[PDB]
Amino acid sequence: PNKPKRQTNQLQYLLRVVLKTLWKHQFAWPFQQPVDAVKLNLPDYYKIIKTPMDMGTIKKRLENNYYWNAQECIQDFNTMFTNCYIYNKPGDDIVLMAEALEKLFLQKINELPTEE
Ligand SMILES: COc1cc(C)cc2c(=O)cc[nH]c12
Repeated sequence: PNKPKRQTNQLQYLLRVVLKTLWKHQFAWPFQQPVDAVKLNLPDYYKIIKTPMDMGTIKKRLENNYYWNAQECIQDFNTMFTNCYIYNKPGDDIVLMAEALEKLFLQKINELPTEE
């Protein structure tokens, strides 16, 4: 008894607060922009990494209403941190960074709205 909508307020939140909150983070630098796997010297990054994901690509999918619901934006956020876990063994600064961005991103989603 309900037609699916593009859940824009959670996605809004994920864009407005989360995205920007992450974006601005001490640890957001490799996520704001997409890693040049040549730049950080990552010969197997686009090899190992499932789908190298950045707050940029994510801010894209959010503000371009590509996301149908926040959880995809979240899973891209999770993806973002998980690629960092995928490549960099858990305990690497970038994972640790992602890990601090997780508790920050997930901070927001811990407070993620529900559509009226
Ligand atoms: C963009 O996030 C990163 C990914 C990888 C694979 C390595 C590093 C790194 O060696 C230092 C900072 N960030 C990294």
